[PDB]
Amino acid sequence: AMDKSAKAPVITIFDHRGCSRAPKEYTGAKAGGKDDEMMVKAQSVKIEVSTGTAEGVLATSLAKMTK
Amino acid sequence: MLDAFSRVVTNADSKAAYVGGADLQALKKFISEGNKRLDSVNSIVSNASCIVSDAVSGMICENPSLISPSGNCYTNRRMAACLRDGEIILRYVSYALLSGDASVLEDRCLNGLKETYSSLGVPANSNARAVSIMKACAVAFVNNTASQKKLSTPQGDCSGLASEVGGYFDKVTAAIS
Amino acid sequence: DAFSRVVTADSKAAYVGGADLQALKKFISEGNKRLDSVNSIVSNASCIVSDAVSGMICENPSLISPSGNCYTNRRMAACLRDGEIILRYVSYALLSGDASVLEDRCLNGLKETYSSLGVPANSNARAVSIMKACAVAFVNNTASQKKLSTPQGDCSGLASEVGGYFDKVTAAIS
Amino acid sequence: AMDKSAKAPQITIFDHRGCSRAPKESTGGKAGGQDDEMMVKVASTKVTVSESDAAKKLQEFITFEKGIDGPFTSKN
Ligand SMILES: *C(=C)C1=C(C)C(=O)N/C1=C\c1[nH]c(/C=C2\N=C(C[C@H]3NC(=O)C(C=C)=C3C)C(C)=C2CCC(=O)O)c(CCC(=O)O)c1C
Ligand SMILES: *C(=C)C1=C(C)C(=O)N/C1=C\c1[nH]c(/C=C2\N=C(C[C@H]3NC(=O)C(C=C)=C3C)C(C)=C2CCC(=O)O)c(CCC(=O)O)c1C
Ligand SMILES: *C(=C)C1=C(C)[C@@H](Cc2[nH]c(/C=C3N=C(/C=C4\NC(=O)[C@H](C)[C@H]4[C@@H](*)C)C(C)=C\3CCC(=O)O)c(CCC(=O)O)c2C)NC1=O
Ligand SMILES: *C(=C)C1=C(C)[C@@H](Cc2[nH]c(/C=C3N=C(/C=C4\NC(=O)[C@H](C)[C@H]4[C@@H](*)C)C(C)=C\3CCC(=O)O)c(CCC(=O)O)c2C)NC1=O
Ligand SMILES: *[C@@H](C)[C@H]1/C(=C/C2=NC(=C\c3[nH]c(C[C@H]4NC(=O)C(C=C)=C4C)c(C)c3CCC(=O)O)/C(CCC(=O)O)=C2C)NC(=O)[C@@H]1C
Ligand SMILES: *[C@@H](C)[C@H]1/C(=C/C2=NC(=C\c3[nH]c(C[C@H]4NC(=O)C(C=C)=C4C)c(C)c3CCC(=O)O)/C(CCC(=O)O)=C2C)NC(=O)[C@@H]1C
Ligand SMILES: *[C@H](C)[C@H]1/C(=C/C2=NC(=C\c3[nH]c(C[C@H]4NC(=O)C(C=C)=C4C)c(C)c3CCC(=O)O)/C(CCC(=O)O)=C2C)NC(=O)[C@@H]1C
Ligand SMILES: *[C@H](C)[C@H]1/C(=C/C2=NC(=C\c3[nH]c(C[C@H]4NC(=O)C(C=C)=C4C)c(C)c3CCC(=O)O)/C(CCC(=O)O)=C2C)NC(=O)[C@@H]1C
Ligand SMILES: [Cl-]
Ligand SMILES: [Mg+2]
Ligand SMILES: [Mg+2]
Repeated sequence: AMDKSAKAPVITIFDHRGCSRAPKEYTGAKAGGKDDEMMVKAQSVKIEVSTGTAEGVLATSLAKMTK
Repeated sequence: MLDAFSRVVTNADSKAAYVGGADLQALKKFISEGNKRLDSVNSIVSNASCIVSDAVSGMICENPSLISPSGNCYTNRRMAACLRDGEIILRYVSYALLSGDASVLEDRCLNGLKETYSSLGVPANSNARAVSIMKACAVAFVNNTASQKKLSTPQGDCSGLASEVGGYFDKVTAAIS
Repeated sequence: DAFSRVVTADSKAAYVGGADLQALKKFISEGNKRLDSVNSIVSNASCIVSDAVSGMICENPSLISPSGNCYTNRRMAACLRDGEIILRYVSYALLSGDASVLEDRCLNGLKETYSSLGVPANSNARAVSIMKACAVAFVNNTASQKKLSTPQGDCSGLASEVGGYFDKVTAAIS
Repeated sequence: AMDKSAKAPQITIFDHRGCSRAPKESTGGKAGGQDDEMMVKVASTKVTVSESDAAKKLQEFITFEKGIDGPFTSKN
């Protein structure tokens, strides 16, 4: 069911081939290739939108509308 | 089902889940079109703020009464809730595209959603336009026919994945319209 | 006068419509085109700032490493904020047809502040140059998101003018 | 001088020709034509970005994707 929590799956796709910052978060088995430099992260996050963002969208909308 | 993400999708906990290395190698052969699929998800979620704001502000420029004193986006509170819902929807669509399966979108986002909107008076015609604009954004990011210079990915044809993501947006539209 | 009071003395906003707007357009060059040009930047400001900061970082990811100047939410917020401040002052220079407020209120003293803080000038220059490219395309209506119904004509003069305001920013902070 | 207050001009351009929401905010009377349905507003307001909002932006930026416009210049 839609549970009213305002949570959703936040996905971060980290394709960091060639990156000097070493992987560490994933601790499962290694592939022995470029998959060891790439990762899919997912996390349940409460989705929040700020007052400031809402004010910015309001100002954009007023400026772009005509009639 | 993506078992690594089972707790994520049930909101069982707030712990991050990670799929790299051999688990990622296997994931890309479990789902189809694996590399292109992950590039497609990346191009949508990395642009989420702009997709949602452009969709909501387009919904509004087409129907300005939404931010009149009687409209359902009037006040920062209502605008923020609308932008938040656009993002929740976009993110569940992004998970359908990651997994190649609409189940979590249908079951954890869409089931019961229309009846909530009806009780609140969230206008369905306006909501459908926000969703339609988000869909157009996602299709353009996935099936991006600019030259190699302008793409973050090796050039090729991602029209199939763009059609697939379009179908997930169409499931949202059918559920709430 | 009404805008000057606001941007420097009078706390409340200036609302210039009707006859006052008719008068405003007699004192700025190419008034109608100029207001279209300003709106093309201001109404797209969120994407301009985001794209510029994102591009600065994607060209130099060390900015979000633990030793980078955008590390922590606090610092990233300050950088996003500063991009928006700079864009706002450039947009007001285009509205008013003048660089005086931009120079006095945004640029004078800015480099000294960034030097003391350690805000990296090369990275900052890149954020500004991406914003410049965005603004030129919006003025000429050649960005990927276009305004549909602007009357067709040549705004290359206004695009050159806004480019010069960005160049003042670059010269002041580089 | 740059006064460190984080205040900057805030412009709203309202080309609201034909808009059914009546104008009520001008103070100098009427042009007798379409300027009477348009307005430039200028305020001086503090620019602020919350830490939570900056966290949302970082999660977008860290993946090295882009919008439609521009060349792809990342090496990562
Ligand atoms: C290369 C790009 C980078 C340069 C150059 C640099 O200075 N920083 C670079 C990258 C970078 N990565 C992080 C943070 C995270 N990266 C991952 C993904 C990797 N971890 C893994 O285990 C694998 C594969 C098996 C990866 C690929 C994750 C999960 C994080 C943590 C943050 C998150 O959003 O979850 C940063 C941020 C600062 C830091 O933690 O070093 C940067 C800038
Ligand atoms: C037409 C577009 C609209 C439809 C249809 C609708 O339902 N609302 C529409 C417009 C709209 N306008 C505002 C708010 C403001 N508009 C102005 C500018 C006008 N006022 C003037 O005096 C003149 C010219 C002489 C104008 C042009 C201003 C200053 C405001 C107040 C808000 C602000 O940003 O300062 C709204 C917002 C809700 C409302 O106030 O009615 C809407 C949706
Ligand atoms: C009000 C006058 C009004 C709008 C506001 C605007 C809304 C709108 N937007 C599109 C389509 C797209 N928007 C996109 C968004 C983005 N592209 C980027 O590069 C950034 C990161 C991001 C935020 C701005 C994209 C990719 C698209 C799709 C391509 C395209 O240009 O069409 C539409 C069209 C929707 C449709 O096709 O049904 C609309 C209506 N338009 C307004 O009129
Ligand atoms: C990191 C992987 C990365 C980026 C991020 C990106 C940065 C980049 N962007 C430009 C140029 C433009 N960006 C524009 C922005 C927008 N256009 C829209 O329609 C929306 C609303 C808004 C936000 C996305 C625009 C208009 C331009 C100019 C386009 C043109 O000229 O037609 C550049 C180029 C900067 C330069 O020319 O110096 C770059 C690098 N690229 C990345 O790789
Ligand atoms: C539509 C989506 C795009 C497009 C995509 C292409 N991507 C191609 C190859 C490719 N992409 C990745 C990165 C991907 N794999 C991962 O595991 C992760 C993250 C965890 C990501 C983001 C890889 C590794 C590869 C393969 C190696 C490489 O070529 O770099 C690709 C070419 C191969 C193919 O055709 O299957 C394409 C076409 N291309 C486009 O033009 C649109 C915009
Ligand atoms: C470069 C910026 C553009 C471009 C601009 C043109 N705009 C022209 C005319 C025009 N624009 C407006 C709207 C403007 N005036 C205001 O007072 C306000 C808001 C307060 C705005 C947003 C008006 C009223 C007009 C006059 C015509 C009309 O009645 O609509 C225009 C025509 C020439 C001119 O008037 O000088 C041009 C060229 N055109 C382009 O193709 C680039 C991309
Ligand atoms: C934006 C395109 C809309 C619009 C949206 C509004 N939604 C409001 C309330 C609301 N939305 C949901 C659904 C949301 N919560 C979830 O947990 C999930 C999925 C898992 C979703 C998609 C709920 C449950 C509620 C009520 C509770 C709440 O807001 O947290 C809403 C009213 C907000 C308020 O008055 O506080 C708005 C304005 N409004 C529009 O005009 C367009 C069409
Ligand atoms: C983003 C593209 C940058 C970046 C920027 C940072 N700026 C930081 C602080 C800061 N900025 C200003 C100037 C600002 N305040 C004003 O009043 C005006 C104009 C009227 C402007 C343009 C000041 C005065 C300050 C210091 C006080 C404050 O934070 O408000 C900042 C924080 C540094 C720190 O706390 O360590 C950052 C990160 N950083 C980058 O890496 C890119 C290049
Ligand atoms: Cl676009
Ligand atoms: Mg089912
Ligand atoms: Mg990449």
